[PDB]
Amino acid sequence: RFSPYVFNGGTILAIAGEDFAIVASDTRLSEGFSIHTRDSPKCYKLTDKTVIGCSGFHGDCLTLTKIIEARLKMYKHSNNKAMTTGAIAAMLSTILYSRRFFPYYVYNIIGGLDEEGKGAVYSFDPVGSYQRDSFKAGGSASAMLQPLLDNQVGFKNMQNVEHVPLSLDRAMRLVKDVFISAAERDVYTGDALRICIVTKEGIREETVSLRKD
Amino acid sequence: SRRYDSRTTIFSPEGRLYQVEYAMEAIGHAGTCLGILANDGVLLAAERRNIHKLLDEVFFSEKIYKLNEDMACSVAGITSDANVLTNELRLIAQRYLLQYQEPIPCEQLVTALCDIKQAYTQFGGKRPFGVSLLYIGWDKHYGFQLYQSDPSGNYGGWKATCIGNNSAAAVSMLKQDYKEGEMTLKSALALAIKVLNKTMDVSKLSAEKVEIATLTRENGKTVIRVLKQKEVEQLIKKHEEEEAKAER
Amino acid sequence: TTTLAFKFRHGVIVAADSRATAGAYIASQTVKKVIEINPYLLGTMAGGAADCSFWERLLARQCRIYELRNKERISVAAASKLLANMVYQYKGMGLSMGTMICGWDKRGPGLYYVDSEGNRISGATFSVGSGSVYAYGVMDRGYSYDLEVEQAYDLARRAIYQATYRDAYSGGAVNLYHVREDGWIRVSSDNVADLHEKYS
Amino acid sequence: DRGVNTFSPEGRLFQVEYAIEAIKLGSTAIGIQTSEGVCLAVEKRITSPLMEPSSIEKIVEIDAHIGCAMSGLIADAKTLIDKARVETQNHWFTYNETMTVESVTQAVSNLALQFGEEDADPGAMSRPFGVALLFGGVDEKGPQLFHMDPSGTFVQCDARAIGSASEGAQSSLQEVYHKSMTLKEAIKSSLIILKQVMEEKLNATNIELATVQPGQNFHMFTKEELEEVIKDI
Amino acid sequence: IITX
Amino acid sequence: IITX
Amino acid sequence: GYDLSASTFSPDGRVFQVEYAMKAVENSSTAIGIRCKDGVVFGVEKLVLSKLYEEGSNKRLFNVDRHVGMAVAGLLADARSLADIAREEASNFRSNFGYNIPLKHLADRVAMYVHAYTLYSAVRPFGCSFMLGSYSVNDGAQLYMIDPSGVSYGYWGCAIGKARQAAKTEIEKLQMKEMTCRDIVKEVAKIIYIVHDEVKDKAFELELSWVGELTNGRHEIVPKDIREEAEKYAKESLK
Amino acid sequence: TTIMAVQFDGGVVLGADSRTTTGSYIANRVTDKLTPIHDRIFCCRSGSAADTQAVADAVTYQLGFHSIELNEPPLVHTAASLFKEMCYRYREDLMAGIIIAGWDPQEGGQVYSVPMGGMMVRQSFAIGGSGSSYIYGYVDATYREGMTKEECLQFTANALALAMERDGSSGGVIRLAAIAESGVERQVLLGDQIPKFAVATL
Amino acid sequence: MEYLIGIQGPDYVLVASDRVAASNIVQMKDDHDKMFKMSEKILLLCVGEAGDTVQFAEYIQKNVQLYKMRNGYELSPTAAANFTRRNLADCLRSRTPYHVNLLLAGYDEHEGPALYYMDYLAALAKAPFAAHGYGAFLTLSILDRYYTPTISRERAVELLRKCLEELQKRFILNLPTFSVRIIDKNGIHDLDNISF
Amino acid sequence: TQNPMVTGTSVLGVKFEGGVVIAADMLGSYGSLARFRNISRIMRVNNSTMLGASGDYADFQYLKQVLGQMVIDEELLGDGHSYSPRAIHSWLTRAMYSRRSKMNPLWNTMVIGGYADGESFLGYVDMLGVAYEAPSLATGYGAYLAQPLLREVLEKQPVLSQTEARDLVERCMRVLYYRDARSYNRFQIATVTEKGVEIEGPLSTETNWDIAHMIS
Amino acid sequence: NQYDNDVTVWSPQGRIHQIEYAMEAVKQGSATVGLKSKTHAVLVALKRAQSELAAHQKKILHVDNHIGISIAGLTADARLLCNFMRQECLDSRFVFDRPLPVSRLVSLIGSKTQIPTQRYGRRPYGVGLLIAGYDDMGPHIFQTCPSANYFDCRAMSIGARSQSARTYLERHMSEFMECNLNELVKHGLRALRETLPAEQDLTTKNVSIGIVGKDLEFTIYDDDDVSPFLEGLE
Ligand SMILES: [Cl-]
Ligand SMILES: [Cl-]
Ligand SMILES: [Cl-]
Ligand SMILES: [Cl-]
Ligand SMILES: [Cl-]
Ligand SMILES: [Cl-]
Ligand SMILES: [Cl-]
Ligand SMILES: [Cl-]
Ligand SMILES: [Cl-]
Ligand SMILES: [Cl-]
Ligand SMILES: [Cl-]
Ligand SMILES: [Cl-]
Ligand SMILES: [Cl-]
Ligand SMILES: [Cl-]
Ligand SMILES: [Cl-]
Ligand SMILES: [Cl-]
Ligand SMILES: [Cl-]
Ligand SMILES: [Cl-]
Ligand SMILES: [Cl-]
Ligand SMILES: [K+]
Ligand SMILES: [K+]
Ligand SMILES: [Mg+2]
Ligand SMILES: [Mg+2]
Ligand SMILES: [Mg+2]
Ligand SMILES: [Mg+2]
Repeated sequence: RFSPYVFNGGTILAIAGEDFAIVASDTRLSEGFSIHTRDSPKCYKLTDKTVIGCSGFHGDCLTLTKIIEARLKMYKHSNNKAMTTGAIAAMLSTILYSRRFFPYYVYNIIGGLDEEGKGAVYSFDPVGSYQRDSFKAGGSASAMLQPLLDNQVGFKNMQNVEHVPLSLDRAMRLVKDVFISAAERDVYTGDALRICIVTKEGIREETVSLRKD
Repeated sequence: SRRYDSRTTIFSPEGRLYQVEYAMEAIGHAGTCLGILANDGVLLAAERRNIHKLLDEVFFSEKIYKLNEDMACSVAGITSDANVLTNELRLIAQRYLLQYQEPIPCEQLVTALCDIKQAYTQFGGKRPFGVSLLYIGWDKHYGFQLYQSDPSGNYGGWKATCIGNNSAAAVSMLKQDYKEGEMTLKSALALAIKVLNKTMDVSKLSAEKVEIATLTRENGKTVIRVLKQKEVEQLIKKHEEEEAKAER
Repeated sequence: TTTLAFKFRHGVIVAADSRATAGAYIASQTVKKVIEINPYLLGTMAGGAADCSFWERLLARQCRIYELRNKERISVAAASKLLANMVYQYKGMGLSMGTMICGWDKRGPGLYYVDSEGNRISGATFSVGSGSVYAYGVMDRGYSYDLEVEQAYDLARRAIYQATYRDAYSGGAVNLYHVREDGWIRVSSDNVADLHEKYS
Repeated sequence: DRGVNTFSPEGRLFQVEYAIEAIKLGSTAIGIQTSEGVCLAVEKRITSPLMEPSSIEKIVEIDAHIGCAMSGLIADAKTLIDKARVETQNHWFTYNETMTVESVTQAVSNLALQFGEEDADPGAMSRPFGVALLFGGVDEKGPQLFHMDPSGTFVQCDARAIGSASEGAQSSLQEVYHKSMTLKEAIKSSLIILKQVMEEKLNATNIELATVQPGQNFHMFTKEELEEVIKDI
Repeated sequence: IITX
Repeated sequence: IITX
Repeated sequence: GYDLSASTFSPDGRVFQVEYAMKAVENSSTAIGIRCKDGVVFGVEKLVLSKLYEEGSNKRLFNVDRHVGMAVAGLLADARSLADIAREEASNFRSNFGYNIPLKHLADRVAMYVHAYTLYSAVRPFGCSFMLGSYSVNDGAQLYMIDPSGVSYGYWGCAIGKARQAAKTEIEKLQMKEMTCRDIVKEVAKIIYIVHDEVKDKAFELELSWVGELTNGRHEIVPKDIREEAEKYAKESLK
Repeated sequence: TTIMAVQFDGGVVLGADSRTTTGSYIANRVTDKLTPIHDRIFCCRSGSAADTQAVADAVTYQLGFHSIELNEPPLVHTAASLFKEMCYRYREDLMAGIIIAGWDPQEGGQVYSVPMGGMMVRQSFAIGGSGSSYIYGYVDATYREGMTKEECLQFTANALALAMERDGSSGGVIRLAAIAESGVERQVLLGDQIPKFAVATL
Repeated sequence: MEYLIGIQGPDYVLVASDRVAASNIVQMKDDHDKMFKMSEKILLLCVGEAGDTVQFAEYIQKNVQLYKMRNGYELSPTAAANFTRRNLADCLRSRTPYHVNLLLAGYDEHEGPALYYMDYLAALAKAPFAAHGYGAFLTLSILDRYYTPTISRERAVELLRKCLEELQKRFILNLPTFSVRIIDKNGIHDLDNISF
Repeated sequence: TQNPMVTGTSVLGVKFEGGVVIAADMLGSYGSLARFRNISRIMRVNNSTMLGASGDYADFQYLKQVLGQMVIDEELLGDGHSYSPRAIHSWLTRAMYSRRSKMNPLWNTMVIGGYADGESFLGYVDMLGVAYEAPSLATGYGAYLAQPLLREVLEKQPVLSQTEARDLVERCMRVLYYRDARSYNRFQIATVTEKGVEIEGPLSTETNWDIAHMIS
Repeated sequence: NQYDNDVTVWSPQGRIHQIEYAMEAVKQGSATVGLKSKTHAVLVALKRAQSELAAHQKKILHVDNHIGISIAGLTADARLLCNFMRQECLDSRFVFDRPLPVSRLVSLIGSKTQIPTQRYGRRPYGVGLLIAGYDDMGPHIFQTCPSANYFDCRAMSIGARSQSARTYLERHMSEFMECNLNELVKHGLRALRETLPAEQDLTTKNVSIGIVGKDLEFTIYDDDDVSPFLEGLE
């Protein structure tokens, strides 16, 4: 038994704001007990309005993102407009299901703006189950990240707190904290955090150092 | 290649299918072949074209074919085409028997073949088969039956009919002499010879010149027999004895 | 997952929990398990999430083409059969789908259960999913054809609630729908935490 | 006798040019695009009072936001319409959005020159389609009308007639049309023009009208709604 | 992957 | 099977 | 009408469709190949049909393997397609047998491909003739020529196109067996200028390639500076 | 099986044992594992008898047709390549360990190994088959650069005799062949002609 | 798990089948019908794997109806039974076998009443009575004990009721209700459900 | 390949200022047997790109055949476009992935080294289509033994000179000879710069065995 | 006559009439101009409007970021070929992660379009293309034909009355290599304007422009977006 899969690690995260989206990932690429490289981000630019995060089996991450790139140009050629964030998510669902009986071993989170200019996150399973979310963690350390987000962004289990809108600064401070906390415990998550911020002005990039052990 | 395609499966400007019509001319020149339905059976009587002195006589007939346990046919037209079609008729009959474990009803066998013939007129760019058939048989739905099919893919049920040389003349004679619901196999045999004696007007009628097959029922089982020459000579004798009576 | 539906005098009630899991990990508490096939037909989702979404979205595609070709609403019987025939070709390949097709057509209120094993059956009441056994218990004890509308909404909602209590793999919120003669409506979304407050 | 893909000395495919001549044998159909929607009007051409008028269908729904009016050999139109329907539903399935009018027309038009007699499947198209089509609908670019003919050429049109009396009707359309014209005016205009060019006296049974508007789905006019519009005309 |  |  | 299909002989035993394809070649401008002591040189009279075309457009000299050059005349799209066939044959040869295709074998293979289009109503013959040239230390210099019928022969000197005969009588004056490639380029250029009808069709580009000892068995374009010296030599030789 | 080939200046020497086994029954004690592919190109066969015979018949056909087409003797490197192509392409369906050796006018005497898996590599000398394990040391210590033909024959017969002594799966007679410009010389070393080395009794 | 039973008298065939559709530990339907009308005088009772049972039965059904339409008269029960067998057997070593067990009951103007038994392997056997499912294990000996070829239909309904009572008493499954139908010269008649 | 046969061990690669160096021993192992002791596991692809392969040697020879023919095909056009190292790396990813996805992988792990347009390229591809770039690479046992030394140097000093990169590679090849039971002390070094691709060898490392007398 | 219905029938003068006839399809299309400088490749096209109320036929198509095309001839054949070109470009990016070189794409067109010229019952493509591209070898203008031949051009025009545009382009081609973008488009527009009847002028309703270069992905200007380029034809 040759196995066509191997786990290469990676943690991804997206947050939807009122007028922004964040997509964040660590930069470590692993195999077994080893590090392949410390500088392999998992975020990919799709359009001026849409970014995708991918982790899992790296062979599939590469193949799937190249397929998505080709499908975006084909769409643009047939229809004379860029694919919307929502249309990309709907398409990705069908691409993932096309391999239902030999899946892309990939966890995908799309972050971008929708047609009204608002933050949009869509999260996927490997065979294309998806929905829209306010925020979502995925990949290696998702079980470490998600609960704190449920608590701090969703205001869950909290009494007597005003459910205020999520500012970019606070969203940003959260993204850094959950990854730093994940880096303490998940052996796959480390090296550096890469953050993409999608706004009407475009896509900008912050990077924060994580533990190298 | 368009230059060389004779275009066998297209309409003419009057809505006609010339290859079908031209095939029907071939059949008109072939050996005369009549079929007669009776109360106790069915018969085929046909002109032999294999009549040269030096022929060997090896099969039990020339133009009569057994199709299955309950059916036979006879043919008029291109012999080789008729062999392809009768071999296909046998195959259809066995496919039905395999599937339902009962014999194919007579009309269902005819229809099945006629759909093949029809196809050759509508697609494939091939010449149609140059054959008309008379089918005789028995089944538990309609009993004794006689069918006629031709190259167009068309067919009909008949109480008496004729195909090949001098058909029109033959069907006129049958029109007058045939008694609907009152015929026996013995009176239908007599009529068969009466018709062949007129329609083989080139020249004098002989046993070596015709083939007769009868299909009857004996003890819940279908018997299909080719009459021997001794019997055919005795029937011709009786017809020539009968024309002695015809004035006084 | 727990889902249920039932026919009664005033149409068909359809309810579901909202939980999704990957093993024991709770993946979502906000999944829409009732799918809007057209304005007079709902489909419900239990089993593999991708499998249900995909095949029911394909059912919807097919029902719409039908309507454009035939110039009329597809029947509940025909829609459920399109789904059955689609999935049948895939038996033993690992699809996991348990669905109810709920509508109102020329034969009145309609309700079919259809699944990846090949079952397609019509009936008065159904529950489907890991929690279904818990929902059958309460649903069966409260059901009647002559339920008043608000009583029927309370039964559906309680049956799902009780399933969420016993079954680890059901929870989130109960989402409730009503197929009436002039189309379906969305009647309520209640978080299970808020329902617990209420039922004691 | 020559193959179906033979070019004439003037650089046209004989079969396509002949297929364009078959369009002139069809009934007149009119499409007008306004800022408030597009309308489609078509002469039914009733040949006998025994024929049921509603069983003539020359305007059809493609999707909720797209109608199609046709002229020529109508039987040829069916596979084109079905392709448009299937395409919009595939687009919806895959992308969770409405397909644009332009994109639908483009998809249908890619069928156009796919005939021939030795490249393809055991019996694919032997000849072109003897049909012209007006796709009228609404998408994010606003209300929109496109014309397509048997060549596979398609193009947006502010107004367009097709069929037997289309020269004539097109002349009247250049006269009456303006960019700031309302939908109700465009409706009246196209019936006025159909009245001129029809062999028969126009009434509420021997025409069809349909509209598509930003607000509202594809809508075939009823007998009663046609009678209301016919009063001024 | 995920189940309902 | 048979080898060399 | 006995001349419409390559699957039809005329009553005199000819295949006119192949003959008509050859006429397309003989309408084309002239290409020449000369085998010499240490390689093969090709030259083409490349007619310039517009000043708007780039210097190098419509090449009629091709590399079909690293060691093999192809020189064409006739319908250019047919010739390019034949160049692709040749390329694939050489490629497949190396994959199967693990060494560079011998020229004669490549010529014979492509020729049978050309020949196959001379038998059937289903396809037409190629409207092109081409030369194949190579050099190696083991096999020496070799020059072959294939025509639309699919006939292949080896040559010391060869010409194809409309001034074929005029070219041949100039080539015959060279003692090419004792000459090097560096000398022959100038003589190829010279011949092209002789047979060019400067009144009938005005402006032409000279296209030159070689394969020999000096290129180490690689088929290559003649360098620009050498081409221009050959052009000048040919021009002033004409006087 | 044990097989071996050695290059010398002008030609090659090939050798094999003569044992074919099923389990531990000897189906043929005098097998001929050195098969001619052309006038001056041989293969030595190890592994599956059915596989190596079928493959060798197929290459013989391919090469013979090639050689008539070109009208020249075939290259040894071309024979090796054809073996390589078939053994690599069908590696999951074949059990074949091949040595191709011969002479051509272009490169002289050559030895190529195509082991299981279907790689190809040229070598001064090659050994293969089950028994080859027992002679790596010996041939590593004995091989000299510049051996004459007679020395290559002696070296080959020694090595095979040693392998045959120890490998249950090798045995019988030693078959040798020498291939040079002048042709092919075959022989059998049997019985007392096989080189002898004492069992080391106390 | 599913119960079918057939009893053939001199001029009729009486058939019955349980009305449960089960899934895991629950009954999902209590008014399930396992009988398919092929023609005016033929029922096909079908049980087995989900999907396969309806897909198989309905395919036979449509083909038997198509034969009526092509020919103007119906297949005999025997011919329909052999048609059904041919299909099952042809599919048995295919990519698409059908895991179904069947009875075919019918009346023919000339041969009289007939009952046919078929398992998923496509062995076909004619029988005076027969049953399918685990319940058959408890009920076939009751039929052997009391059946005679002359049995009247009143008494066949009684014999059937003894079998169904035995399932109430002794069978571990909850099969509370049964479809009952009978076929004779005048076609297919619905009798009252037998319930507990 | 379901079951590899003759196999090669680690390939090392490291970027330096103006180029890339890669190293690989010259051994084809057949299980534990050191069977073919003079094989190159490095390929000059074109003037700017070289390739080194671990894993099944017959699969490497197939990739050499295919890739060599692609470069010839392209050179024939004489059009001024060449495959960059990055493009060769992309092609290789696709081919490996594609063979993986048919359940019939090419059983290799590879290191592409290159120099083009002033930039050093170093990239990894495995049999599953896992691919990335990095300043140093090491396949097989080199991942465990060589890469820790490489990355420790590269952190203290990211930009190495050519001779610094060469000495570091020799040190790593020593360690592998000491600790990988499938290694061999006969290797090649291949370097790509502005000037093209040089392959040096056969090379050997010095070894120390003083520790043999440090047991009592 | 007997030599002009089949693309497989050589005439007795060594011509193929079906190919020549296919070329007429492009001669009767509306005019388009292609030209280049050191840094940019421009396409300029006249859009034929069927009626006064019709939009105006699209004549310029995006192929990839680095390639766009102008069409003349049968629209349906233009799309089929454009789709072929799009696919070859995607394949090249999928496999090699870099743009398909323009000369290589053009070779593929030639190879592809030649095939049906040699097989019975097939036909030439009834379309000619001007191809604008930018790659490692700079800007390119290519021209493709129904005959499957293709040309590497300094500039070119095809379609009706294109001989006038060709003559203008010859007159000024020595200026092109050193032109800024604005000048280069100005030149393209002037050439196109020669093809028009003396009455008629270039307008925003009838001109389409396509531009690719060193700093610029292939971009199409229509309707109000051409206004800047038309103003200052001074
Ligand atoms: Cl029989
Ligand atoms: Cl029979
Ligand atoms: Cl919810
Ligand atoms: Cl449908
Ligand atoms: Cl049901
Ligand atoms: Cl579930
Ligand atoms: Cl029109
Ligand atoms: Cl010539
Ligand atoms: Cl052997
Ligand atoms: Cl071996
Ligand atoms: Cl081996
Ligand atoms: Cl062995
Ligand atoms: Cl032995
Ligand atoms: Cl070695
Ligand atoms: Cl190399
Ligand atoms: Cl045009
Ligand atoms: Cl056109
Ligand atoms: Cl041309
Ligand atoms: Cl032109
Ligand atoms: K960590
Ligand atoms: K031994
Ligand atoms: Mg660590
Ligand atoms: Mg729970
Ligand atoms: Mg084997
Ligand atoms: Mg199955």
